[PDB]
Amino acid sequence: MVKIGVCGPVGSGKTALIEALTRHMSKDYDMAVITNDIYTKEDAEFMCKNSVMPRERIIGVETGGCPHTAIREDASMNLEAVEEMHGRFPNLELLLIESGGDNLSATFNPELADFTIFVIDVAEGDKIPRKGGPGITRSDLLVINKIDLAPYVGADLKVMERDSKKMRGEKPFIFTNIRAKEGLDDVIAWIKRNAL
Amino acid sequence: MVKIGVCGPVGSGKTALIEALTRHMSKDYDMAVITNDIYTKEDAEFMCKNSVMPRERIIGVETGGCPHTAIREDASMNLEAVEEMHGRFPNLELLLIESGGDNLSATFNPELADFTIFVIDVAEGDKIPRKGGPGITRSDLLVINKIDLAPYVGADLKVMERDSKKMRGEKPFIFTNIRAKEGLDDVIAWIKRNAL
Amino acid sequence: HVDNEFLILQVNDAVFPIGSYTHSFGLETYIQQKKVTNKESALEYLKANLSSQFLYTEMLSLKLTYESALQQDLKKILGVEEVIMLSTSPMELRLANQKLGNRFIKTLQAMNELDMGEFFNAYAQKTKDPTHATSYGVFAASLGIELKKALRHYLYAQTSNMVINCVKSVPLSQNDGQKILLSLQSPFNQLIEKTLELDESHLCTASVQNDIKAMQHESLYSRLYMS
Amino acid sequence: HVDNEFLILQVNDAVFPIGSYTHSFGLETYIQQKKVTNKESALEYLKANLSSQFLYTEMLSLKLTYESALQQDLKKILGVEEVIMLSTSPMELRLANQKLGNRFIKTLQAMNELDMGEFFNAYAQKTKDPTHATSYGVFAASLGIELKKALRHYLYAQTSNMVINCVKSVPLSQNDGQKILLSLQSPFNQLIEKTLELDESHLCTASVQNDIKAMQHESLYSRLYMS
Amino acid sequence: QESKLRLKTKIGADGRCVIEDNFFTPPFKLMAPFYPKDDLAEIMLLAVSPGMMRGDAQDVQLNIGPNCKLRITSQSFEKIHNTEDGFASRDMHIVVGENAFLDFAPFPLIPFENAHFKGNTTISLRSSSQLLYSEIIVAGRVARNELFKFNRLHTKISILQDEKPIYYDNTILDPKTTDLNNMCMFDGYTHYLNLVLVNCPIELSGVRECIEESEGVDGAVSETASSHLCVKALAKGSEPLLHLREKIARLVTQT
Amino acid sequence: QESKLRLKTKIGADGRCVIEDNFFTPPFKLMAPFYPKDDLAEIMLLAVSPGMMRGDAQDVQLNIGPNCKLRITSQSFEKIHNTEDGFASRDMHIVVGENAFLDFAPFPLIPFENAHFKGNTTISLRSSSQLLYSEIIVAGRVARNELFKFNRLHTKISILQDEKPIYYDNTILDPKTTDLNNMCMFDGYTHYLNLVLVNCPIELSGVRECIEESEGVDGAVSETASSHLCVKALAKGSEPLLHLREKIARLVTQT
Ligand SMILES: Nc1nc2c(ncn2[C@@H]2O[C@H](COP(=O)(O)OP(=O)(O)O)[C@@H](O)[C@H]2O)c(=O)[nH]1
Ligand SMILES: Nc1nc2c(ncn2[C@@H]2O[C@H](COP(=O)(O)OP(=O)(O)O)[C@@H](O)[C@H]2O)c(=O)[nH]1
Repeated sequence: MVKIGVCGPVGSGKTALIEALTRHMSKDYDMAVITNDIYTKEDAEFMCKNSVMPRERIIGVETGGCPHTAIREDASMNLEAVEEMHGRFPNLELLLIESGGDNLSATFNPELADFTIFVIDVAEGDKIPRKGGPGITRSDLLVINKIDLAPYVGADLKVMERDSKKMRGEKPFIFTNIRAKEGLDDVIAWIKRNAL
Repeated sequence: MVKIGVCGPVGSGKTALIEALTRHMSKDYDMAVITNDIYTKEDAEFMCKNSVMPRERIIGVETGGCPHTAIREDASMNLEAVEEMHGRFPNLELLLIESGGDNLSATFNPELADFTIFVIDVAEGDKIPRKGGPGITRSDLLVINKIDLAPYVGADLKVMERDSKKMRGEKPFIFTNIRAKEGLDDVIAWIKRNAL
Repeated sequence: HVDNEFLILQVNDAVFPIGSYTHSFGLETYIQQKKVTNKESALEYLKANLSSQFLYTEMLSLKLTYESALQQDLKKILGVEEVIMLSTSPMELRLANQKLGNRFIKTLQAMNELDMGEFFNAYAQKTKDPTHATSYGVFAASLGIELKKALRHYLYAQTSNMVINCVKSVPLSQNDGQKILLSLQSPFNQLIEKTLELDESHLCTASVQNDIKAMQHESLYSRLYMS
Repeated sequence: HVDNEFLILQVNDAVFPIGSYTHSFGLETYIQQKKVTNKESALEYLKANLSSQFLYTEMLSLKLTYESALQQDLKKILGVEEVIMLSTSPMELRLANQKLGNRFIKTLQAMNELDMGEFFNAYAQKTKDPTHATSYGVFAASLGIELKKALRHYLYAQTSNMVINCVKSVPLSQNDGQKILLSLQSPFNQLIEKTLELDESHLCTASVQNDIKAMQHESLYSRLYMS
Repeated sequence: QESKLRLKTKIGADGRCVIEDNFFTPPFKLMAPFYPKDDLAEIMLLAVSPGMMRGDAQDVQLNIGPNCKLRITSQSFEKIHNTEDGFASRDMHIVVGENAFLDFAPFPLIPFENAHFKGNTTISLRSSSQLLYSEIIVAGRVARNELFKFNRLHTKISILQDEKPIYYDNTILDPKTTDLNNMCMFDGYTHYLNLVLVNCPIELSGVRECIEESEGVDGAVSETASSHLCVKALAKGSEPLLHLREKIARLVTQT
Repeated sequence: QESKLRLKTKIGADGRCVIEDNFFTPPFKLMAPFYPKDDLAEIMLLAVSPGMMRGDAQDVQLNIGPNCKLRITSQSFEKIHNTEDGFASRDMHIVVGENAFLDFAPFPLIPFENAHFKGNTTISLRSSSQLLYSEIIVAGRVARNELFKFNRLHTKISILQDEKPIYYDNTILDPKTTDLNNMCMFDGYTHYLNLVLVNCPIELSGVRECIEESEGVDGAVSETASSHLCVKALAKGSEPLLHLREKIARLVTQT
C-alpha cells in the first residue's frame, strides 16, 4: 500500500540496499519489490535469493531503454505491475520500486511512488551532492553509500555532509556501508517513522 | 570531423578520461568537446581547466532530464551543437561527445557519433560485463576503469576480462586507471588507429 | 465542453500515458538476429508487419467494436475480445496489447470531466480482456467520431512508435525514421481502404515468422523491451 | 505520392525530431520559484502563457507567413522573421525558437522524396532566422493545407509539450496532465478564432513576467532545461 | 469424391488401447495398432492417392475413449492439384474423452499451382484430457521450385474444453494479396509447423530445449491465454520439422 | 493641444556638452545642464500640467551631437485622463551622433479610468553611439486602488544602428481583452520597467548584480540578438524601479 521508489546511478548500491532491507524487514512486514534494473533472465533470480524472498514477491519490468520515462511521465507498465502486486497481496503494506539506473535528474511520478530514496556512492565524487539535481534536492531520503571506500578514493565526508545538509535543508540523509550493515538501521528507522 | 561519443554510468570516469585525453592529444590534434553532463554553471568551467582547453572548445548541452533521448532518437540539440562546433573550427579533426550519465542500454545515434566508447568501473561490479547491455556489446571500445580499487572491493579482473571478451567478440576493450595514466596510452593508440 | 477535434489528437498523442514505448511486439528479436539492420530492411519489416499482424488483428478489430458500439451491442464487443485473446499465441504479444488496453481505459476514466456516455461506462465495467484497439473502437463510436478518421490517427500513432523503436534499437539516424514514415503513406491508405472492405472472417488471420519472433523474444540473453 | 492528411500528423508528432523536450521556455523558472506547484497553478500558467507569448508571437506569426507564402511574397516573410528576432529579448527564449526552426527545416529537407515546391525551397535557402512557427506557416501554405487546420494541430502539439514539462518537473501525476489538456479545449478554440481575427499590428505584443522569468532562467543554480 | 475416415477407440479387454470401430474410403489407409510403450498405442495413417482435385472433399471423425493413450501418425503428404474454378476441402471433428491422451496430425499440405484448399478442424476435450496436435504447411513443390503458386489456402482450428473455447487458429494464405516470402510470414523458409500441447505433463523449458537441439529449425514455444503451450517453427524441409515433433512427443510420453 | 519639445546638443567651446538649440511648449519645462562628472552633463525634464486629455498630442525631437555624453532625466509623471471616444498620443524621434552617449527616459505613464493612449518612439544611432533608454508604465492610480481601468494603451519602440534595425518593442495593454494581473503579465505588481543598453562599457554580470541588490524588485537582464542588453523589472512602487535604473546608469558612466 505504501510505495517507496529507489533510484540512483548504476553501481551505487540500489539493489544491495533493497536486498538488505527485505532481509531485515520482510519478517515483520508484508512487502514486495518491482524492479526496472534487469537485462538477463538471471538478474531477477539473483535478487530473490539474496533478498530471501519468494519469486512471486518480485516483478521485473522492462523500460524499452527509457528508464527515466518508465518511472516519470509515462509510468504505465510500472503502474500496471503495481495493480498486479495488489492483486497478489491484498494485505500488502510496503512496496519497493527500483529504477533501471539513472542520473541526478531522476524522479518518480507521484502516482507511482509515495516516497523516494535516492542512492549515490562515495567513489562517484564528493562534489556530487553540490551538483544539486532533483535526485539530491527532491528525494525524501538521500543515501550516501560505500563510505569504506573513502580513504582509498580521497573522499572528504565532512564536505559531503556539509553540502548535503545545505541542499536538502531539513530533509534527512544517511551515511552508509551496506556490506557492513552500517547505517542500515538508520534507513530502516526512517521508513518505519516517515512512510510508516 | 570524426565524432566519438563517450557514455557510461555516473561516476565511472567519463570526464576524467576526456580530460586526460585532451591533455595528451590536443597538442597534435584539432579537437573539441560537447558535453551533456552538466547541472551547475561551475561544471563546464572545471572541465576547461582540468583539460587544458580554451572555453570555446567545450559546449555544454542540457538534456531536459532525458539523457538517453538526447544522444539517441532525437539528438537535435546535440546535432545543432555539432554544426556549431564545425562553424567555429573548420579544420576540426576530432570531436568528443560526452553523455549525461546513463546505464548499460545507452547508445549514440549514427548521425551523432561515428564511434562509441563505453566506460564502466570495477566498483560497480565484476558481473557488470556479463549483464550484456548495448553499452557492453555494441560500443566500438569498452573501458574498464578504477582497476586500483579491485582488491578493496573484491573484484576479480580475470572474470571481467573473460566475460568481456565473450560479449564483445573481437571488439577491443582496455583495462584502465585514469588517475595513474594507466592504460591511457592504449586508449590513445586505439583512437589514432581506428577512428584515425 | 469537449471538442472531438482536440480529443482525437490527445488520445493519439505519443505521450498519452499508456506505455507503448516499453513494447517492441517482436521487433527486438528481428534486430538482435540481424534481420533489421538498416533503413531498407526496417521498411521491409514494417510493410510486412502492418499488412499482417496489424491489419487483420488490430485494425479490423477496431472497426468491428466500433460498429457494434453504434448499435449498443455489448455482447458482440466482448465476443470480439474473447476471439483475440484465444487467438493470440505469443504470450508477450498478447499481454502487451492487453496491458495497453487497461492503461488506455484507466486513463480515460481518470478524466472525470469527460463523459463517455452510459454505453462506454457499461463497456468499461464488463470488459475482461480489452486491447488498445478494441477499447479505442468503442471510444470512437461512443463519441460520434467518424470511423475512417478514427482509423487514420490510430494507424499513424501505432506506426510511429514502431519506427522510433527501429531508430533507438538498430540504430538508425532519426532522419531515416522520417523517410520511412513518409514512404508508408501509400501503404497507410491501402490499409485503411482494405480495413473498410474486410469482413469479420478475416479477424486474427495468422502470421508466421512474426509470431515465432515474438515467442523467441522471451528467451533473449539480454534485452530492453517487455515484448 | 504524398498525403497531406498523414503529413500533418507526421510533422506535429511529439517524436518528430526537433528537440522540443529540451526546452521549457521559462516554465522551469516558474517551477523552481514555487509559482507552479500543482494542477491548478499549472493550468493558470498555461492559460496565461498561451494568451500572451504564444498567441501574439507564435500563432499570429504562423498566420502571417502562411498568407504571404500564398502570394509567394518571400520579402514579407523574411520581414516577419526579422521583427520576431529583434523583438524577442530573453536570449534563451529567442535561441530556443530559432534552433527549433533550424531543426524543423533540416528535417523536411532530409526527406528527399517530399517535394516542397519551388517557393519553399527558395524560402529555405534565403531564411536567416526562421522559427518553428514561421517556417511551419510557409510549409502549410506551400502544400495547400488549410490555415485553420494547420493552426489547430500546431497549437495542440506545442501545448502538449508544455503540459508534459509540468508533469516531469513539478511533478504532477500523468492523469493531471490529461485533465489539463481536456480543460484547455475551450481556450484552444478561442485562441484560434482570435488568431484569425488579429491583424499584424498585434505581432510580438509584449508579455512582462513571462519575459522576466525567461531571463532569470539563465542564472538558476542547478537546472535541467535549455530554456 | 467424398473421402471419409471414422475412428473410435477404447481400452480393450487386455488393458490396451484398441480400435472399437472404424471405417474409411480411399485415399485413406488405416493400419492396426502397435505398442512401443506399455500404455502407449500407435496407429499409422497412410494415403494411396496422387492428391486432391477440384471438387474433392474429406471428412474425418475421431473419437478417443476414456483412459486411452493414443498416438496417430500420418505417414503421407497431401498434394493439392490445380483446382481451376473449384476447390478441395478437409473437415475434421475430434473428440477426446476423460483421462485420454491423443497425439495427432493430418498429412502435411503441398499446394500446387492454382490450388484452392479449405479446411476446418474442431476438437472437443474434457478437463482431464491431454492433447498434442499439429499441422504442417508447405510452400509448393520445392523440388521443381514452385513456391506460393497456389490460388488460396484457408484452414481453421477450434479447441474446446468442456464446451468452452480455449484456442483458435485462422490461417489464410493468398499469394495474390501478399508476398508470402516476406519476413513476417515465411521469411525465405519453405515449411511451417504449428503445434499445440494441452494439459500435458511437460514444462515450457523442456519444450524450449528440444527446439534448441533441432538443426535447421527456426522455432519457438510460448504459453497460451488458457495456460497451454504453442510451438511454431520454420524449416527448409519437412524432416527437421517432423523430427522436432517426434522429440516433443517423446518428452510427454515418458512421463 | 499639440505639445512640442525639440532639443539639439553639441560639444561647447569649453569642451562641455551644451544645448545648441531648443524649444518647447507646455506642459514641458526644460532646465539647464549641470555637471556631476567631467564628461557627464545632466538635463532635467519637468512637466507643469495636470495630465493628458482627449485629443492631446506630444511631439519630441532629440538630436545628440557627436562626442556629447548626456543624461536627460524626466522628473515628472504623465497622467492620462478619461479620453472618452478619443485618445492621447506621444511621438518621439531621437538621433544620437558619433561617439555620443545618451541616457534618456520619458515620464512614467499613469493611465486613469478609460484612458486611451498611443505612443511611438524611433531612435537612430551610429555604430559608435552609446545608449541607455527606458520606459516605465504603471497600472493606474494605485493610491485610490485604480488598477487596469484604462481603455487601451499602445506604445512602440524601434532602434536603428546605421539605418539597420537592432531592436523593437510592441506594447499593447487592453484590460478588456485580458486580465493584466495574470502571472504572465503584471503578476500582482503595479509598476513595470523596460530598459535597453546599446554599445555600453558594461558586462551582463555587472547589470545582474545591481538587480540583485535592489529591494522590492522582481527583475532580470539578458542579451539581445544584436548583442546588447535588455532589462525588465516589476515592482509595487515607482521608487524601487527608479532607484535600480540610477544604479545601472552609474555603472556605465564611471567607465
Ligand atoms: N565497498 C562497498 N561496496 C558496496 C557497498 N554496497 C554495495 N557495494 C557493492 O557495489 C556493487 C554495486 O552494487 P549494486 O547493488 O549492484 O548497485 P546497483 O546498480 O545500484 O543495484 C556491488 O558489487 C556491491 O556488492 C558498500 O557499502 N561498500
Ligand atoms: N581510484 C580511481 N578513481 C578514479 C579513476 N578515474 C576517475 N576516478 C575518480 O572517480 C570519479 C569519477 O568522476 P568522473 O570522471 O567525473 O565520472 P563521470 O561521471 O563518468 O564523468 C572522480 O572523483 C575521480 O577522481 C581511477 O582510475 N581510479
